[PDB]
Parts: sequence; structure tokens; C-alpha cells
Amino acid sequence: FARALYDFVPENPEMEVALKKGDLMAILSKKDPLGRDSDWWKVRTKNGNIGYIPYNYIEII
Repeated sequence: FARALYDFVPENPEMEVALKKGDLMAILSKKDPLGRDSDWWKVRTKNGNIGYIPYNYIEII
């Protein structure tokens, strides 16, 4: 899946995941709708945190 680059934080206090520099996360979505180019994906951390996360903040296995 993916890894955590920098300490991430809920972009919005409604739906997002949290990351602590070095953490890890599983990415599913891409651009999300169409699937073009940009850094913004959806993730699942330890199956406990489900939300989004800029691609420039996570590592691709």
C-alpha cells in the first residue's frame, strides 16, 4: 500500500486520517473521480482512520 512521509493531520474536522512522520497507510482512491494527475488520495490507516491524504505526504510501495 502506502507509507507516511510527513506527520499528516485531518485536513478537515469532518473526515480525514492522521499521520505521524514515519507512520503507514493503505491507499485506495486516486485522483478520486476521473483519475487524472494530482496529489490527493484516500487512505485507511490501521483500518482505524479512513479519510484522504495529499500524495505529496505519503510513500508508494
